[PDB]
Amino acid sequence: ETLNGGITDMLTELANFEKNVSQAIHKYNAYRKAASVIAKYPHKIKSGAEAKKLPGVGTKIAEKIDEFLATGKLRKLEKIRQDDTSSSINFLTRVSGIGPSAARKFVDEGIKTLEDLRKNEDKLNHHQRIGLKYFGDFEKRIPREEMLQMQDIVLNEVKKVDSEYIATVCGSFRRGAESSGDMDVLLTHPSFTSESTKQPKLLHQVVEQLQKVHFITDTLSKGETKFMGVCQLPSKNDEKEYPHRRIDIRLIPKDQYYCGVLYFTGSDIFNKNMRAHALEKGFTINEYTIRPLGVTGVAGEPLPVDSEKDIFDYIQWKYREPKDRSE
DNA sequence: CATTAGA
DNA sequence: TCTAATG
Ligand code: NA
Ligand code: NA
Repeated sequence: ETLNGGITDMLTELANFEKNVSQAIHKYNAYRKAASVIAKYPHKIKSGAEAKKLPGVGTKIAEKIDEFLATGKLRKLEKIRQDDTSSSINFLTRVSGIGPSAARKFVDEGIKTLEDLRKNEDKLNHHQRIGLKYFGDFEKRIPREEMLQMQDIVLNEVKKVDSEYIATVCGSFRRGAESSGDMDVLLTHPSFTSESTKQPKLLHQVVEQLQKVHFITDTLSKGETKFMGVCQLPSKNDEKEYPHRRIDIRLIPKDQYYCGVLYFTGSDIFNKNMRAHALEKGFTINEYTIRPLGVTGVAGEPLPVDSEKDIFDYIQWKYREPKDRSE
């Protein structure tokens, strides 16, 4: 956690560079299992060989550990951190819609900068176009203060369209967070569940509403279950407009909401830990269900859930308010 | 790990 | 169809 720091950090830098700049899934994959284990290791690694005794660590990485331990740096690291090509990939990548694949390509073509991106708006697809358009705003954190505003709006219309609609804003905003990155809304409806062959309009109806009134201003992607877009708060009485924020809505079979809701609310840890608990408690928990465990090794049988409570109950835990779903 | 664009 | 990018 801190005794192993630089090492895992150096090691993570390396991985990340392979995967992105190079097309080396493997090396990239090496660095991480490595960085995975060395971080688990309970003692101050004092040398290559020491590390080396580890699983997944070999000569490659050891050698790296020495140099790093020896001098507070790394050449390959100083070299990469320096390299424009590689620098470029890292950056181009920030653009929502641009991954590494594209980033490489853009680069090979000579698109390095934000501006170059503009001059060639044409090479970019719709997504990347919006991404490039809202680049600044995309990078800005969302104030809970605004979070509250947005949430207020979406609930309102939802209800308006159909009253049988259940929506929840999941994420850290759900967990009390002072700010959020983007907004996640989970949605379901009673008439849509595990079997009942869809009702795509169900999603659509609401997207429509939202735009109707001008909350949604762009659409990154719309499918019959998951809409991915851009939203914005009504720029009040002039002098101050809101930044364009990312928003995602997802339709869910009413019969899988809470787990899902459980799950998205997190935190990543609270999940795992809770998840790890249900195991002893004779169960299994995933993004959509909760199955009583059978002895034969495994087992099915989706238990019926009507609230976050049904879940907690099942594993005989304490209902944890989201506030404290911190871990 | 699942969904959507795209070509 | 496959392959990319988001979550
Ligand atoms: Na080894
Ligand atoms: Na990106």
